[PDB]
Amino acid sequence: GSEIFLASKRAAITYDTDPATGEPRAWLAPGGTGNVVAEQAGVLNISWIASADSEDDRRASALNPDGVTMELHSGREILVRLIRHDPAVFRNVQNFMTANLMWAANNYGWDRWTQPSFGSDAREGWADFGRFTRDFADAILKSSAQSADPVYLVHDYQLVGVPALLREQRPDAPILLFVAIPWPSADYWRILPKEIRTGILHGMLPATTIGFFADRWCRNFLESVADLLPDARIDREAMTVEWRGHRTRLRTMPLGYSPLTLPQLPEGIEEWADGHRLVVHSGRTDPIKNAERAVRAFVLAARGGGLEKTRMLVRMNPNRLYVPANADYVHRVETAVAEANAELGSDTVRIDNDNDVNHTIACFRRADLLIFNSTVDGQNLSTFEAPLVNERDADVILSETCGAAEVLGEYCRSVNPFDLVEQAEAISAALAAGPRQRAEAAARRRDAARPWTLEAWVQAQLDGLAADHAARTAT
Amino acid sequence: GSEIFLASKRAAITYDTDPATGEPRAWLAPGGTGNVVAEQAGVLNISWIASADSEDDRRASALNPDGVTMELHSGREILVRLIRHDPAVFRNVQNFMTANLMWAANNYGWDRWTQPSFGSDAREGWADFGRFTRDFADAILKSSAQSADPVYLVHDYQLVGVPALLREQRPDAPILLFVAIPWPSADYWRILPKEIRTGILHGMLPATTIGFFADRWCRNFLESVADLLPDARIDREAMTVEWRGHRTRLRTMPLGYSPLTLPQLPEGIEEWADGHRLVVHSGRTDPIKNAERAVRAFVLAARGGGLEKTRMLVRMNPNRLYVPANADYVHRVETAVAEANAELGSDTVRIDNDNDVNHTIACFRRADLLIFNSTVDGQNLSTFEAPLVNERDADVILSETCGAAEVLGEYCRSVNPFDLVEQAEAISAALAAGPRQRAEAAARRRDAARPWTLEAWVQAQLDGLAADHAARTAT
Ligand SMILES: Nc1nc2c(ncn2[C@@H]2O[C@H](COP(=O)(O)OP(=O)(O)O)[C@@H](O)[C@H]2O)c(=O)[nH]1
Ligand SMILES: Nc1nc2c(ncn2[C@@H]2O[C@H](COP(=O)(O)OP(=O)(O)O)[C@@H](O)[C@H]2O)c(=O)[nH]1
Repeated sequence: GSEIFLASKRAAITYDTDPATGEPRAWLAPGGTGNVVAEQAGVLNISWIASADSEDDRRASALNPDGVTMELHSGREILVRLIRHDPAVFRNVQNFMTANLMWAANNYGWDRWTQPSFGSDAREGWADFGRFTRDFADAILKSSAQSADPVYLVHDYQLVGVPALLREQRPDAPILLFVAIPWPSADYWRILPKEIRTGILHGMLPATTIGFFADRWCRNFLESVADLLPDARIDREAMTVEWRGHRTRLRTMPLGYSPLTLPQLPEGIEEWADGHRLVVHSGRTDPIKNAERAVRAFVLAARGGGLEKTRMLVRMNPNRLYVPANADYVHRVETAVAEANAELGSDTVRIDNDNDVNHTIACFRRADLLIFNSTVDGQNLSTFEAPLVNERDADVILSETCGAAEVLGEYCRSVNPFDLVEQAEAISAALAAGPRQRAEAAARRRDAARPWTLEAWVQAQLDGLAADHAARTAT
Repeated sequence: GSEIFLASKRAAITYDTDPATGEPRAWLAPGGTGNVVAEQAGVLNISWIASADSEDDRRASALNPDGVTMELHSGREILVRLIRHDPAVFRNVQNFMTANLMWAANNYGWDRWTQPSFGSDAREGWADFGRFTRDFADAILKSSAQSADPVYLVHDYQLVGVPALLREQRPDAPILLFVAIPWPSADYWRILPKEIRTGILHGMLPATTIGFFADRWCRNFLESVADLLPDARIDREAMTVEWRGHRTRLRTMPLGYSPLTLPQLPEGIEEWADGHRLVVHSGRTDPIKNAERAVRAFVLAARGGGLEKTRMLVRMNPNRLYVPANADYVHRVETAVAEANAELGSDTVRIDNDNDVNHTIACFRRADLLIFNSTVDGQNLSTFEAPLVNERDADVILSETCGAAEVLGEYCRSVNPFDLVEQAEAISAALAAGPRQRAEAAARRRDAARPWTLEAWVQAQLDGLAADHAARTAT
């Protein structure tokens, strides 16, 4: 049985008080990555190291600096250890990670002609990132200090610098890093200042395994390594890097949905949609989700005719609205919806901007057409969840630039997310399709989506790491 | 000797009247590509097919539809054939090629989050591009109808669709296409609508040889082909594409300068720069030339101390100001210059915006520091010309994304064009270096730049085409 040490930016703990006794309670949320790892075969025990990012987390960390054992179903347990970072460092690294810098870097947000223009802010951001990375590595190693053969799983882009620091003190350990966002083309990656574009690669390559959601991101990562590290040797076929002794395997490990996580509609929506076919676009208040272009394409489709009793819901989950790109995105979507309604008629298009998974799942079930047209997406789990819960045989329009398109693209209407005409034509054809044609397409779609579960993805990581560890050990 | 048929967007002709008789005169501008091709050893005759783009051109075409024999020095001649395109098609294709579309496609101008959004105008532009391409192909083929083994050289991005149409009529001919601008990463190239991103590749690949200025553009082109054409097989080491029976060789053929194009400064500039060191940035009114970031970087350097008797000239060559990206570039430069002067003192930074190549060479000669920091550049010939004429041992700051950096980057201060701190440090370092260090660096820089002449570049195309044609025929 393995001794697992999982590191991620957050370990979702629910903090409340008992309804009977009033005593404070802290319990791990179902479906955490730690919860799923804890259930696998060759796992003896598991520790989870994450950042404290609330007063509740901070009190929890201060009470048990070495971590608390928290219970799971089937009498299983997991040692959860929360790191209290320097608040100034932590806040800056959080700003470093948003579209103010690193989110634009990995998610294709810069035009190059006018943005970005790196100043001293980027240099201080990168220094704070180094301090933050050292926080995690020290706490991870301290938590694993007594384990003979610890297995390290590192998750979330915030932790890409961690594998190098673990490797420095644990030369022989299995280390998996999983990157859940895209990796950009080499030319775009090197937009970043020299110390960042190389320093991030120096931090990741000491992992035994680097996983992405999609082949394209593995390829882009390899091309970035070849472009920027003259000392590295990549093998595009074998998906390997050899660099300064480090032998690294890149793997594609798709994730679709969690069965557990995946009710009522939001207030006003059921009656607003009644008697209408309902186009649903859903995603975070993030520029990549592309709802502005979806609304413009819908308007272009409505001009073609055949959409007289069709409405469109833009369902948004508010997130990092303090970032100017996220707020600008919302403003741009609002402007397009306003122009859509002025041209096609009042209440043709509605934005529903609120945080509630249940409401969104209900929007998935109700949808007569689902639009997941991201400009880019590491994977996009909604495009798996939505067909699985939809019972209206809704077609799915899926951007070719989502990682999910590598798994689902043949079973959806695949589109260039920048081409309004193509997207308008896909909306029209999707809504003109007949009942039995959509039934059969949706049947094959759900069959293509169903196998890609959270537990399969965890199993893929462990199996892939064990094989890569064996390879690294013999070589 | 080969029978050459050169196709390009323009055959530069001077229309005037003889100063003694007053008779009308038309004569080829020296240094044109045709002029150079016509002097090579193995060239029996050359015809130059290009577009009519002025009323003088149009009358010239209507009076000699099958071309004018135009005399060169040493009693050589070139048959110049000008195409009268439909005025509407031509004007739209001219616009198709500006930053309104294809210039941003190949020169990295889109942020993806907010631009581009292709509408019907893109579809109409692509149709008009097809009409224009057919115009050229018919004129080229009609001009070579009596040729038993015509050799086709196709230049300028406007003509990228011409190779397929020549190959359709002339299956065994040597065809070279030379692309003088960057080729973008696969992910970026596929921003374009499906019919454009594949159709341009379909039109290019039947060439015997495709030349770019830099290895990076060849690599990106290959990755684009592999991404979009499933029946294509690329070879990154051999620089080849095999597709539908076509074997295409990709070559890097750098160009540096014409020795012929190597006076007084613009009015007021000599006095204004007297008693100061002079930083010079020079380039077209095109966003890729990056003069805004150069000015901001100069201000950062100035804040670091040491630039008290240093001034900055932003020399601009007005071009395509009717395109909103070019006008906005000028607006942003002007804004940066105004803010630089407001902070550092009146008349520290000046823009001189006019069309006068001799004034620009004069600025190159006066410069104490040269900045060619493009966001991207197919090559950039200014960065060869300027050190070759500069006699002040000026350092050169060269963006790592200019194709020229593959030849000269080791001999310049190579910088990330998006990093103001790095560029300001390079400005500071360049202006602090002593005269002996700068003098030896300039001599090595001149030596590296000197071999890359226009004539060497034409010879490289002829030599490369011949080798690739012999290889394609034997196979
Ligand atoms: N917290 C929250 N989650 C939501 C909401 N609506 C949908 N979701 C879920 O958020 C996840 C979105 O994942 P994905 O599509 O990969 O987009 P990401 O936000 O870029 O990671 C899916 O699991 C959705 O079911 C909401 O209103 N609030
Ligand atoms: N017509 C004209 N040419 C100029 C002027 N200033 C510089 N040039 C020349 O224009 C060319 C610029 O080419 P390059 O640096 O490769 O950039 P490009 O403009 O993007 O092709 C060089 O040969 C310059 O010497 C000017 O004021 N007018």
